Amino acid sequence: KAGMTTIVRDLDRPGSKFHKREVVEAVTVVDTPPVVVVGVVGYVETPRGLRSLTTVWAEHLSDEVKRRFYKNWYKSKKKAFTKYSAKYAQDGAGIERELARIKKYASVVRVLVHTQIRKTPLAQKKAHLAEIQLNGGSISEKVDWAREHFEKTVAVDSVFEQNEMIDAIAVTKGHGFEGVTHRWGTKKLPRKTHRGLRKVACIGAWHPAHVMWSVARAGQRGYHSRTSINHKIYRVGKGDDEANGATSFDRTKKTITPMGGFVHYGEIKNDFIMVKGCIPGNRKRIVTLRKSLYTNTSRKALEEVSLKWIDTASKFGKGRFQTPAEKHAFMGTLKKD
Amino acid sequence: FNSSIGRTAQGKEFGVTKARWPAKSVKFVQGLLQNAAANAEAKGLDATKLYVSHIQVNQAPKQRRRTYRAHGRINKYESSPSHIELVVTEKLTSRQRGRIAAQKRIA
Amino acid sequence: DVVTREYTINLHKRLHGVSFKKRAPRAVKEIKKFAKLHMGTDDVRLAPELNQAIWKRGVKGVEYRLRLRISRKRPLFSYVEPVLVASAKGLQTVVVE
RNA sequence: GAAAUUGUUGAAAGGGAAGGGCAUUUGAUCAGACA
RNA sequence: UUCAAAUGAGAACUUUGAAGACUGAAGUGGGGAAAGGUUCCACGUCAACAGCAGUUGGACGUGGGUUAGUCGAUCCUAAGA
RNA sequence: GUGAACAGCCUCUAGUUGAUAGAAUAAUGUAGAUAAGGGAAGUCGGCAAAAUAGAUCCGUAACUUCGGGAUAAGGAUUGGCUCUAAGGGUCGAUCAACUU
RNA sequence: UUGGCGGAAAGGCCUUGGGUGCUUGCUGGCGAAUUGCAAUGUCAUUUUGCGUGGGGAUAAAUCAUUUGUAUACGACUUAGAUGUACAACGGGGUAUUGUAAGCAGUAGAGUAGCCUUGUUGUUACGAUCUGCUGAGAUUAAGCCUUUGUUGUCUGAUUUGU
Ligand SMILES: [Cl-]
Ligand SMILES: [Cl-]
Ligand SMILES: [Cl-]
Ligand SMILES: [Mg+2]
Ligand SMILES: [Mg+2]
Ligand SMILES: [Mg+2]
Ligand SMILES: [Mg+2]
Ligand SMILES: [Mg+2]
Ligand SMILES: [Mg+2]
Ligand SMILES: [Mg+2]
Ligand SMILES: [Mg+2]
Ligand SMILES: [Mg+2]
Ligand SMILES: [Mg+2]
Ligand SMILES: [Mg+2]
Ligand SMILES: [Mg+2]
Ligand SMILES: [Mg+2]
Ligand SMILES: [Mg+2]
Ligand SMILES: [Mg+2]
Ligand SMILES: [Mg+2]
Ligand SMILES: [Mg+2]
Ligand SMILES: [Mg+2]
Ligand SMILES: [Mg+2]
Repeated sequence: KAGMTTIVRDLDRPGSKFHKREVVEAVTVVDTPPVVVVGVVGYVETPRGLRSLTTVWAEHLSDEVKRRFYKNWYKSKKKAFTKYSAKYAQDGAGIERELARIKKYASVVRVLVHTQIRKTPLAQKKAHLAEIQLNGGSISEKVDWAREHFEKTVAVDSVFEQNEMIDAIAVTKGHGFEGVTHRWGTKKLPRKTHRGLRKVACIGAWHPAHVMWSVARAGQRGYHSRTSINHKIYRVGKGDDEANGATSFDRTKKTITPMGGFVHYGEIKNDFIMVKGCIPGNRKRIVTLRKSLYTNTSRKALEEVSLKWIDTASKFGKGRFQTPAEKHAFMGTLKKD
Repeated sequence: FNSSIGRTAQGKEFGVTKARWPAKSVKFVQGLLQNAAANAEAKGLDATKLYVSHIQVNQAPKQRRRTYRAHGRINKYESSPSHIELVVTEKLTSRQRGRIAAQKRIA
Repeated sequence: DVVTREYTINLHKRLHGVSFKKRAPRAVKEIKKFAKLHMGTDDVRLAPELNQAIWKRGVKGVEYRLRLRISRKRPLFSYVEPVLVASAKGLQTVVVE
C-alpha cells in the first residue's frame, strides 16, 4: 500500500439524481511489481482436513527469497538450498519423481511466490513469501503450469482487470493499549465521576459471580487481521508507461506519483492497482488482493468506470499545482532560477 | 524473590523472563571472589582449575529505622543485611544352582 | 589513530518535541552520543566553552545547528570543541591537518 | 543454644490446594535367632 | 539544572571556576521577643543518623569562644497578687 | 520600571540553586488547555466552565424611609508618530513641574 | 534378488529366481539322572549411557548494536563482515509563513538650527512608505530524492536426533 488520492468520473446510474454527472471519489493505490514463482505444493483430502503432501522448489533462488530464511543474514554462510540444488544437477529424476506424486495424489495445487521488494522504495530488502491457489484446469495442467513458470515473473494485469470487484486482506494499523472508551465506543461517564470517567460503570451483576466475556475491557487496539470485500478496480497501471496519471480527458503527461512523492512511501515506478475507497492497513504494509468468492451483479458491479481526472497535487500540505510546469506558469520566474 | 518485577530480553540466556542488574550485591560478591583467589594462590593451588564449589547467603540481624504514616502512626523501616561465604576448589537356592549347573554342561 | 575533524550536528531534529526544562541538558547527551558514533570512543569530554555555546539562549533556546571540532586522542577518548563561524549552514565534514 | 522463620547440599513427588484412614507394590533403612 | 578542574579507594550530591536560573525590598535579604541550649568556631573523622548517595553536615571525637558607670535586668506603679 | 497602587509581571543589592536519580512516552488518573454546527435538549439543581472586566465620554427604569436604587439597564472610544493650545516661580527678563 | 501395487495415519501386501538351514511324511541308533517330592525357576521389549570400526555431513540462534509499518515492560518488524551496503552532513524537490538583514530614495504628517537668508537652501530629528525581495527563515524529528563530502563494517553467549 502506497497511499490515497482523489479522482473525478461520470456516474452511470439510471434513476439517480447524479446520473450522467461528475462525482468526486477517494481511491487507494497499491504498488504491485511482478511476483516470482519459486515452487509448488500439493494437498490431499483427509478425514482430518487438507494435508500438504510434497513441496517442490525451483533450481535457483535469488537473495531476496533466501533472506526470508535467515535472522542473521550478514553472518550466515548462506547454505540454504545448496544441497537441494544438487537434485537438478542430475538428469532431474528426483524433481520429476516428486512432480509425478503431486499429479497422482493431490487434489489442491498451490504455487509459492515471492515479491520483488528491491523494486519498491522500501528499505526492507527481505521478500515476502506466500502460497496462492491455482484455479482452472485439471491437476496435471496445474502442475505443468507451475513447472514452466519456475523462476519466471507473473504480472498483475494477468490476474486482475478493469471494473473488477476484489477483496483486500491485511493487518490494520496498531495503536497499542487502549481504554474502553475508544476501544469499544462506550459512553463517557459524567464530569462528577470520582476515580475517572473513561470507564464502564457496571461490569457485571452479583450473579453469576464472575466477569463475563461480553463486557468491554481495556486492551490492545489495532494490528488485527481483516478481510474487506467488494472493492472495485478503477485502473490497472503500467510501470513503464509514462502518463500513468493521465486520462482520455486530461491528456497531460504525468505519472501517478504526486508532487513530492507519496508521504512516507516514495515514488511509484512499478505497476499499480487503483482501488475505490479505503483499504485496511497503513502505508508500506504488505497487502493481499484476492478475487471475489461469488458472482456479484447488484449493478454496483458490472458498471464501466472511465476516469476523467486524477489528482496529483502534493499530499504534504495544501497542494495547489498538479505538475511542476503548472507552478512555473502560474508563478513565473523566481530568484532561485 | 521475583514477584512483580520487570521482564527483559537478557533473561533468555537462562530460560527466564524476569531478570535484573543488582550492582550493589555484585560488588560485594566480587570482593569475596578476589579474596578467595588470593587465599588460593597463597596456599599454592592451580588458578586455571578453580571453580566455585560452594556459595551461600544467610540473613544477618536487621537494622531498624522509623517511618511516619498518616494520622500520627509510626511503622518500621528496616534493612536486610547478608552473611556471605564461598569456597573455591580445583577441578542362590539349590534349585537355582542345579539350573546353572545344567546349563554349563548343556552348551 | 589520532585524527581531528569538523562536523555539523543538526540539534533541531534531535530535540524535536522535548520538554522545555530538559532541552539544553538533552543537547549535552546528544553531542556525546554524536561523538560516539563517529569516533567510536566510550569516553567523551566536552570543553566548557562548548557548554556555554549550548546554554547561550537559556534552557530551551538551543541553536538548530552547531559546528563542532572533534579530536580523538590517547586507551582513546574524544574531545569536542566549538568552532567560531558566522553561520553553521552549508558546511560539510572536513579533515583538519 | 529449642521453636517459629531462612540459606546451601542431598533424596522424592507435583494436569485448578495441601494434609489424613485401610491395604499392598516399589525405593531407602533397621532390630531380633543362628544353639 | 549543565561543563571542567581539584580531592578521594570510591563523586548526579564535597570544594573552586564557568554557564543557565529563581527569591524580586509585605524577599529564599538584614535584625530581634518568646522557646531551644552550645546547635556558634577550628581541627580531626564516617560505624550509626541526614527514608538515594556522601570525601559533606545542625552527625561523631577533641578543644576554643559570650568582656558594659552609659544596652537591659535591677527602681516605679497598672489590672491584680 | 510598568501601573491608581505595599496588585500582578521583569530587574539591581544581598541570599539560594536545596526537595533520590536515569530511560521511555501505553491505558486510567491529577493539574493546565482548545474545539466544527446546535446552545441547558444535560442535571435534583447551569454543579463546573464560559461570557463580563481598566479608563474617558454618552445614557440610565420601577420603587423609595428621598439618603438611595446605580457601575442600574444600554452605547462609543483607547496604539505609534509629528505638532498645537491652556494651566506656573523668582525678579521686560530668567528658571522649572506632569496635567488636560 | 526380480517385478508390480498401496497416500486416510501409505511405512504394508503380493510376486520372480537362486543360495543355505530344518523337516515329525516313514524307518533306525545314541544323549538326558543329582534342580534330590513343588517354589516365575529367569528364554519377553522400553529408553538411555560408555567403549569397538564401517560409511556420511562441515550450521545456526540469541545477547549487544540498528530500524518504527511495532511497542507499558517482554514481544513484533527491519538493517549491519566490501556493497544499485549503511550512516552523518551537504545539494535538490515538496511544504509553512508572508517579504529578512543591510544599503539607498526627489516617499513621509510636520518642528527646529546655521551662516550665505538660499525662485526643492543645506544640515539635522521623524511612526511609516518604496526598491533590491513571492524575499528571508524552517522543512523529518514517523516527508520524497541523491554519480557530492566524510566515515563505519569479526564483540559476547548458547544450542545435537
Ligand atoms: Cl503507631
Ligand atoms: Cl491520560
Ligand atoms: Cl521494543
Ligand atoms: Mg470509529
Ligand atoms: Mg465526588
Ligand atoms: Mg497530507
Ligand atoms: Mg503477580
Ligand atoms: Mg506496580
Ligand atoms: Mg509518611
Ligand atoms: Mg502528628
Ligand atoms: Mg553460645
Ligand atoms: Mg527450625
Ligand atoms: Mg515568580
Ligand atoms: Mg525573577
Ligand atoms: Mg557549623
Ligand atoms: Mg540514606
Ligand atoms: Mg551510606
Ligand atoms: Mg463548540
Ligand atoms: Mg463555533
Ligand atoms: Mg431539562
Ligand atoms: Mg433528562
Ligand atoms: Mg459556579
